[PDB]
Amino acid sequence: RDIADTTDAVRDPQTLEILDITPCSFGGVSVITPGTNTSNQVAVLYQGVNCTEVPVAIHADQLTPTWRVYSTGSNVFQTRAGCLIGAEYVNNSYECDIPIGAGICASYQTSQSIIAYTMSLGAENSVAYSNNSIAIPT
Amino acid sequence: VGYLQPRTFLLKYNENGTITDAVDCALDPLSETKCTLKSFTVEKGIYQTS
Amino acid sequence: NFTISVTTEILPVSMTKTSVDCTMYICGDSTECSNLLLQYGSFCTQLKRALTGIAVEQDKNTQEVFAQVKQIYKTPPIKYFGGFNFSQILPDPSKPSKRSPIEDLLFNKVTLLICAQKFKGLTVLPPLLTDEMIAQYTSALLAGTITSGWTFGAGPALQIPFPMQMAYRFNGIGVTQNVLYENQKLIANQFNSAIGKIQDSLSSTPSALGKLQDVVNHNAQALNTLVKQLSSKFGAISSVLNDIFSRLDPPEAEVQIDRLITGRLQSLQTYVTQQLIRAAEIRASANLAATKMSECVLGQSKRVDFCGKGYHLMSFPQSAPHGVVFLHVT
Amino acid sequence: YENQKLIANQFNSAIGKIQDSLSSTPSALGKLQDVVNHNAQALNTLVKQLSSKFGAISSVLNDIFSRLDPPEAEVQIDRLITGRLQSLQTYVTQQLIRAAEIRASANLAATKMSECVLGQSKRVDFCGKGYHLMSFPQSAPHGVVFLHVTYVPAQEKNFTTAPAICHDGKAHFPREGVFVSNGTHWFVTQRNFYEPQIIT
Ligand SMILES: *[C@@H]1O[C@H](CO)[C@@H](O[C@@H]2O[C@H](CO)[C@@H](O[C@@H]3O[C@H](CO)[C@@H](O)[C@H](O)[C@@H]3O)[C@H](O)[C@H]2NC(C)=O)[C@H](O)[C@H]1NC(C)=O
Ligand SMILES: *[C@@H]1O[C@H](CO)[C@@H](O[C@@H]2O[C@H](CO)[C@@H](O)[C@H](O)[C@H]2NC(C)=O)[C@H](O)[C@H]1NC(C)=O
Ligand SMILES: *[C@@H]1O[C@H](CO)[C@@H](O[C@@H]2O[C@H](CO)[C@@H](O)[C@H](O)[C@H]2NC(C)=O)[C@H](O)[C@H]1NC(C)=O
Ligand SMILES: *[C@@H]1O[C@H](CO)[C@@H](O[C@@H]2O[C@H](CO)[C@@H](O)[C@H](O)[C@H]2NC(C)=O)[C@H](O)[C@H]1NC(C)=O
Ligand SMILES: *[C@@H]1O[C@H](CO)[C@@H](O[C@@H]2O[C@H](CO)[C@@H](O)[C@H](O)[C@H]2NC(C)=O)[C@H](O)[C@H]1NC(C)=O
Ligand SMILES: *[C@@H]1O[C@H](CO)[C@@H](O)[C@H](O)[C@H]1NC(C)=O
Ligand SMILES: *[C@@H]1O[C@H](CO)[C@@H](O)[C@H](O)[C@H]1NC(C)=O
Ligand SMILES: *[C@@H]1O[C@H](CO)[C@@H](O)[C@H](O)[C@H]1NC(C)=O
Ligand SMILES: *[C@@H]1O[C@H](CO)[C@@H](O)[C@H](O)[C@H]1NC(C)=O
Ligand SMILES: *[C@@H]1O[C@H](CO)[C@@H](O)[C@H](O)[C@H]1NC(C)=O
Repeated sequence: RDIADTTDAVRDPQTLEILDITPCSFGGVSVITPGTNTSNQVAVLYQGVNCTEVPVAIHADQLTPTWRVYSTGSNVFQTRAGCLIGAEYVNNSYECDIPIGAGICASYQTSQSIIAYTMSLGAENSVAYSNNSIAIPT
Repeated sequence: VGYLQPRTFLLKYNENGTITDAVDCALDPLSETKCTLKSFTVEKGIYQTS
Repeated sequence: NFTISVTTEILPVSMTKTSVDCTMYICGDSTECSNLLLQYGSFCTQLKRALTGIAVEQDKNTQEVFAQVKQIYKTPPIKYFGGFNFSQILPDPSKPSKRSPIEDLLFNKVTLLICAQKFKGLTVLPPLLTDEMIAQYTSALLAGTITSGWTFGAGPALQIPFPMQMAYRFNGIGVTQNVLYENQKLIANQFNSAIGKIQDSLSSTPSALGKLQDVVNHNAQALNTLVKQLSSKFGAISSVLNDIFSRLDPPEAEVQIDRLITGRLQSLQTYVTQQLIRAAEIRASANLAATKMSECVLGQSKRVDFCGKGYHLMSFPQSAPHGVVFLHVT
Repeated sequence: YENQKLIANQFNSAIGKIQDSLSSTPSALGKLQDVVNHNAQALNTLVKQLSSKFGAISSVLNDIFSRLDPPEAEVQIDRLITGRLQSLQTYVTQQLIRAAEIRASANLAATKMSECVLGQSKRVDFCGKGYHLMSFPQSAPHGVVFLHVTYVPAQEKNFTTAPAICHDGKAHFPREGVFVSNGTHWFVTQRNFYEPQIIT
């Protein structure tokens, strides 16, 4: 048992090898959509799961979601909040539009598709500091 | 010929009570997002579903 | 004569986000309950909505405290600011995490399998701003208040020499600027000595970070007593749901588990209601920390005993686990 | 005064852009929109919570006396008289939570009217970005709206400065200003605006 007093380790009655019990994978499903006034394609985030555990169940009558063709969708991308299915990772950074988590913010860019990227905090600037130079507005 | 099974739908009524539109709640994630938001128009953002 | 004293001040900003789903906490892996659980209506949509709102606003608290500048400034390579030593607060590029020597202590003295042993329908969402961009915002605040002073908080950043920015900070106190220049070797030596004691006193008193220690203690322990009530009997025969159906008849069980479906629901309602109390305390403290950052850091405050005990000169923010730490120079 | 024709023309263009700014983005009044939406959507679930059986045989109590007897009705109505009882306590408790959030915001707006409107605030970023000049309140449905007239410096020019000058063997510090040089000569000027003056 553990702190929460849950059965998480058992010994098999045949042989003396020990077994570990971890529960079945569960998590919420979050959609990443633009407006329906805009295009109707969405991206789906499975919260807090390893992403090798979702594409085993591309079958019929096997999960709480019923769709099957979307699991064979666009490129998956393991973030720190599960993997995002239906949106592609893009290297350069922009401002946040639809927040996802751990810096990932998806948006609708250019044909057009839902892309995911790391947040850009702002424009990088270097103040011209000197020990004898001042700047005064005119 | 088609087969009926227990399914949950969202039906849009007009001012005269006719079924002008409907959306399934289990077809694709956009439809169940519309079904759990109780609206045929979904604004831009993130939404938690089943 | 005078002395220059640096006094730290620790404020919570956000708490850990969380999300509870409807059926898996109450009667998970039980298809005979989910049809019976529909007999309550808005029992759990309300709970989900409240917890999602507590979470959305946990990202607004961090956004409105740190992200106050639209431009990420950076420090110049020349690290001679008038003889004042700022090595403890500017980031250390040699470390893989771009954090100051002082932020490295603060991220080691706060402790959170603990978050992962609550997996009974409980999901801890990650924050939107990750840890290495909150400290990037703090470095942007420090790179502006040294090179530009208060001018970055009210318009374009207008560069100025630091020994001269401190003359205008002295003019707001009530002393003229001639006392700073005739004593700058003494003032620069006294400031670095005072900022060296912050690195020692933070790792001396254990409960210095008790303001951030109990915001993670209260959330984890209330999470602990939330899953501790799944073993609660609530006057039934067995706390496990499946043994009630097999070892008891169909008519009696539905009413027999009806007090196990509202006793366990009132345990979830108590957790949600307690979170709205705790979120309001943090939101009242995040708006206080935003007031500290917008006034003590982005300017010189004339408010007595607001940005430190004494005559406030200029303050520095430091990132912290689920909070912010201010370094008030008085 | 030497720039009042420019300043008054600059102010009128700014206050005309406010009406176009509010009427454009929809999220402009969202602060007030989610106030009335949270009240309406909490009344809707409270109305819909009496449509649920709460573990009883029906959602209406008049039917459960016609098709069921008196001695065990008490236990049947008790399961429904406590479901709507806990639903009303849940609605009241969320109303006290929202009232504390509103009163903390009405105390801020009373502070904004007392300080930004009835005076000039030296608290930076309290009454808008930039140096505060004055504020104008406007009414709104279940709220108040301010118009913070501020002062944003622009068109900065680089300069070379000195802490002090020494002329007769003794240091000279500026009284209210800063010593600057345009490359050749030394001038004293205001900190927040450039007007060069002869060192006197
Ligand atoms: C820095 O500022 C000073 C002060 O304005 C500048 O000195 C001024 O320079 C202008 C022309 O460069 C002079 O105007 C003309 O000077 C001639 C000299 O014979 C005179 O005959 C004309 O009638 C006219 O006045 C001006 O006199 C001079 N100011 C003084 C007090 O002598 C200086 O050039 C600036 N340096 C820069 C911009 O690099
Ligand atoms: C009964 O238990 C014994 C041990 O407690 C099991 O015996 C082992 O079986 C495995 C494979 O079946 C062998 O590799 C080991 O060498 C056996 N150990 C011993 C000590 O005999 C046995 O399999 C169990 N089941 C039955 C049906 O006898
Ligand atoms: C104000 O106090 C400081 C702190 O004691 C004084 O600095 C010391 O001065 C003595 C002699 O003047 C030196 O021996 C010490 O080494 C100084 N301290 C340090 C840390 O360097 C300062 O002199 C005082 N000012 C006046 C005007 O007396
Ligand atoms: C700023 O303070 C730091 C911290 O004391 C100084 O780093 C020390 O420098 C001395 C001499 O170079 C070394 O003996 C110490 O080991 C250093 N300490 C650490 C933690 O690295 C730094 O030199 C100071 N910089 C200035 C410009 O005064
Ligand atoms: C005054 O102007 C700018 C700052 O406003 C100084 O720096 C120049 O501008 C940017 C700032 O980093 C750099 O990319 C340029 O390369 C800088 N120019 C030079 C020549 O270094 C500028 O140096 C200042 N000029 C004077 C005459 O004081
Ligand atoms: C829908 O999108 C069009 C542009 O594609 C825009 O002009 C219009 O205002 C939008 N309407 C709503 C209600 O968002
Ligand atoms: C997810 O699975 C991959 C491959 O099985 C593994 O390398 C990785 O460590 C896993 N991540 C977690 C958080 O368990
Ligand atoms: C994008 O980034 C990854 C890793 O950050 C890198 O391997 C890849 O080459 C990059 N692609 C481009 C086109 O720069
Ligand atoms: C500015 O600092 C550098 C390096 O410390 C020094 O060489 C230079 O003389 C300083 N400038 C002035 C005006 O003191
Ligand atoms: C609904 O009924 C009114 C009343 O005659 C009619 O004017 C309107 O066109 C009808 N709307 C429909 C059929 O969509």
